[PDB]
Amino acid sequence: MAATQEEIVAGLAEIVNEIAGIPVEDVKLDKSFTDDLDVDSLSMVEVVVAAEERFDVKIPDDDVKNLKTVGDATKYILDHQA
Repeated sequence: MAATQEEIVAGLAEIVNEIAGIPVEDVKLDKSFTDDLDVDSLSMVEVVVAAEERFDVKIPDDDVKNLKTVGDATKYILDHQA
């Protein structure tokens, strides 16, 4: 189902908090997954893929490691959302 930036960000934030610990309000399209989120390529792909499918979007598993920011993910999720 189609969710916009803040909607999907909330669901994304909630889930990255499971991986590392960026506050739900701190989750922005400007903070880097690898840097700010302090997440690992595997780590991000694990629970953040669990985050993609929960809104019903389609992105390749490994592709989450390609996005260096949480926001880069979101916009890609926002482009490829169903």
